[PDB]
Amino acid sequence: STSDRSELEDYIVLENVYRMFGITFFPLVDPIDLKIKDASGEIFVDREMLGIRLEVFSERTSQFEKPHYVLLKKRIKSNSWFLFKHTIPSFIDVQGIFDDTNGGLVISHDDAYLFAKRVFLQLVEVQKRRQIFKDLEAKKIIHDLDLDLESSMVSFFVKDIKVELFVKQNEIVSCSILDNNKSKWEIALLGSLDDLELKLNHSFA
Amino acid sequence: LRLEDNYVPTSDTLVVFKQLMKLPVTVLYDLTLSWFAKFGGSIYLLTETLDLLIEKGVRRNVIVNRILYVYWGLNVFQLAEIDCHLMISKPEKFKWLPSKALRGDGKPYVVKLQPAKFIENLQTDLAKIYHCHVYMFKHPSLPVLITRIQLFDSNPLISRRPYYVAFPLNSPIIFHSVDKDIYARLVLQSISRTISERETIIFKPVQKIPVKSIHNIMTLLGPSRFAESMGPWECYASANFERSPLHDYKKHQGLTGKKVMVREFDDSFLNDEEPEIRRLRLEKNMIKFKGSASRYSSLVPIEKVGFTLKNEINSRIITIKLKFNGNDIFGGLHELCDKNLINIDKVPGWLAGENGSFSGTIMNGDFQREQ
Amino acid sequence: YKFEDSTLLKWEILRISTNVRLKAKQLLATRNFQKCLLSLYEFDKIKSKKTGIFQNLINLLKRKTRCYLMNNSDSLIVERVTIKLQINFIITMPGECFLPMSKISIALWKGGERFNQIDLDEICYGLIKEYGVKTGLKEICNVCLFPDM
Amino acid sequence: DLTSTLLGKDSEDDSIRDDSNILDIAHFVDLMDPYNGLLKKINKINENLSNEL
Amino acid sequence: RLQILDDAIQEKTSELAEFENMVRSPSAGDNAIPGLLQIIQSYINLLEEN
Amino acid sequence: PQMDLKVLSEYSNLRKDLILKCQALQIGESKLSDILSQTNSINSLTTSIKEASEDDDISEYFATYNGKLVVALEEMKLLLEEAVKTFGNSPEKREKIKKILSELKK
Amino acid sequence: MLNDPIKSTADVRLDKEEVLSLLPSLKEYTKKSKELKETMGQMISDSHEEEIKEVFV
Repeated sequence: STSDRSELEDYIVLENVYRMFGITFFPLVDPIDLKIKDASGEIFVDREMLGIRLEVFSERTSQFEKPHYVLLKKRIKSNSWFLFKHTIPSFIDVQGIFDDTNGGLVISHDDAYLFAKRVFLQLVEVQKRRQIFKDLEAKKIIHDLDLDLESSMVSFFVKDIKVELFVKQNEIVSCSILDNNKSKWEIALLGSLDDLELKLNHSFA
Repeated sequence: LRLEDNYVPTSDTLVVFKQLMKLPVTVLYDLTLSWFAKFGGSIYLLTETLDLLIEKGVRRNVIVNRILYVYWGLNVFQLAEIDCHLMISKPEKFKWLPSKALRGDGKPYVVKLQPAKFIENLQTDLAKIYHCHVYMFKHPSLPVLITRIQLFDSNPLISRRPYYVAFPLNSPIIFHSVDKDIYARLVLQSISRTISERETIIFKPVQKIPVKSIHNIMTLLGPSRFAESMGPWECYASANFERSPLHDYKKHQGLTGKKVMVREFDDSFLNDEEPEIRRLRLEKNMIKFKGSASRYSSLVPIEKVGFTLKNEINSRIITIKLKFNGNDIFGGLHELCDKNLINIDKVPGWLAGENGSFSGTIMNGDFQREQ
Repeated sequence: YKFEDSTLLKWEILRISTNVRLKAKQLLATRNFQKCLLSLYEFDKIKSKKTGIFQNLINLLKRKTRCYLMNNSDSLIVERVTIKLQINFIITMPGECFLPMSKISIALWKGGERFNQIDLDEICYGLIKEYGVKTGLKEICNVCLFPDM
Repeated sequence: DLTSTLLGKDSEDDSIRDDSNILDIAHFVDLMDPYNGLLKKINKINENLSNEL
Repeated sequence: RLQILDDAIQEKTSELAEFENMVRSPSAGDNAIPGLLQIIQSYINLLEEN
Repeated sequence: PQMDLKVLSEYSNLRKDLILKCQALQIGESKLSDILSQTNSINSLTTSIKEASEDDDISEYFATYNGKLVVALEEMKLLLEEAVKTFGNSPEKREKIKKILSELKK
Repeated sequence: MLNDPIKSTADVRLDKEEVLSLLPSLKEYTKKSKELKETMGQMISDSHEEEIKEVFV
């Protein structure tokens, strides 16, 4: 098994270059419903299962993070998937998004791919929201800070002022300055998230 | 009439002695320093007195007489700090009960609260009804917020049982301590009114059976990767089976291959040596009841579980009602399977341990919880 | 690769078929290749869906009135009697969300001059919101016909 | 109101919001492309015609 | 907020005004356009002959 | 909502003013996003031609654009004349026409 | 990404003159866009892009 070993190595590196995309559909089987048809001794699967492998790639550490998995199981009497056992943390709402896609019923594979892409966009948004504040810390423009699990509410320090931020999807909505120039500085930093990185050098120069 | 920290209640001294005797010496030193920095009574001159006392290796009794007889109850804030540090120290004494936070159509609402402005709002909402005092800190290990809500009554002020409400940081599930009196409903309803501030939130309870510790309820129903898998799917909550695509291919499960055992599918269990096969059988039981590979207890100990299996044979709804009990249910079930009493080929997923601490029915092969 | 302590150090581009190269020129400087692969795949999917929608509309409107495409494929203009209808479909690659978001706007002409844009934007927004994409455009060309109702 | 004002009984003079400039910019940048363009379209044809015989 | 939005719009329209002078080319290319059209007609005749 | 009637008129005037404020805010935000996309496309074009030329002669590129196009179509007309007076076949000429169609089509 | 309409004002119409005077730089952007489209159309009509696009296929 040498030529087959090289063929399997090419298969594994092809699995790797497909897995670098981020949204892959790995096959799966639940080991309880492996029923035997008793016609020839062979084994057929009763209820099909299809596993989604979400995988967000970071940029600061330049490595792949821990991949989150979603598992879908076909219902027994409807030919539509229902969300069996997902691993996404609960601040990203998963069941409501699965009810929202295609009116609740998911039949084809690309219909599941749309749901996987929506959850993927949410995860990459959370990851970039964490990364931009972590690199603002690593550039030493800000002092010690605290992050939430989703990086939607953070509180950092500047040279004099304690600043609280409540940020929505990749753009800042509510700010807080605490320690008539304070209101101007408050509304000035509002906006995008890289605009915060630009405007912090506008007031700390 | 919202009571501030400088007010002192009227409680028995010996029960505070019994509570403060359940703490080590360094947390007592930190408590004395913080209380003397905030309140004082009877600067740095009295600090070296305790610095020399802890250097000599004194017992806890003389230092607890020191703290109870330089302040002589202490105040409401000191009692809150004592009880909350006791909660941090021994977590096995309490009993939590989870509850979701719904709004509008039914979509869940993340709380995203801030510890500063929430406390005065909760206190000014509660003070229009009873005498109250709140206290909120952050757990040092787990990323949650524990809020201790204490209430009083007038026959000076007779204290009540302290009510705890544990907020996780980014989850729509809020734990509260198990009670059913009218004060518990008042505190939970007041929190449900004051946490919102933009659009109204309601608290539908997701469970009826209490669970023991805060690490257990955090791993079960907080923001975590183990929040839904919890059973034979525990491998996907830790990802110990795959590596990144930037890893080596020589150390890959596709290339190395895992040692497996041929399953049996005929009824060859009711008719009843080779230690490699014995080790593989124990590995099979470890796979089915847990993740990949003490030694019987699961990740989370579950107290009480009641199932219901409503199958359907020849258009007849045939119900059975399983009920369980004990300290850790699925660990004891894995132990009973380990003694070759339960055929692991026919153990379904809901019995195996998945959707843990959820006592619900089954209608045609898919679990659903109970209200 | 780093191939142990798994890290990407260097990645670059060898050669591109010169069809999206100017559009990819802005996106391929972000140094995040996952966004690059997913944005290229989503661009291919969105462009195939757009040319399918326009082929459907031309195959359903080539009988009664005239039709012709425009700049590359980004907008479609039909005419009648005269009265002209212009529908726009612009695919914007991201730069300085990260998926290539599309834009749909319509514009009318009564022969004399262009109509107001606010009411047409509100009407096409509500009609796409209520019917859809493959059905909303058929309804909007049926209401810009207006021979009977 | 639209079906009334079409047949029985609009105009545009000021633009607070429009779409008639970004596609003109797009047509300009595909005309002036040094990568695919239209001038580079001819530059591949005569290279192919030189390789045709 | 409207003032800082107007400042950003003024900055972007000054960038657009700086770009707009790089594209103006006053030339007599209408005769060159007529020569291009005549050569296109000759190429169309040679293609129709092919 | 909407409503000493002079201060009531002043309140309704201020309400209409703030409604116009948030209306103009939304309009300006959407228009600023459109302008930012337009100038991003313009910056992509200018950086592409600066990478292609590598001589900082963008104005000379635009001014001599019609000259490059006219010498290109002159070479194209000479190549068409050479293909008309040199090949004179039915398979090679049709293959050259199909190659020209596949090149100038898309 | 649709052309999103303006938020509901409860019977307060979109007075375009008042909000246009509120953002006076938009007229400058309008005349700059008119000059840019004029110059680009002059560049397009000289290049015979539609002519060579229609004579070929």
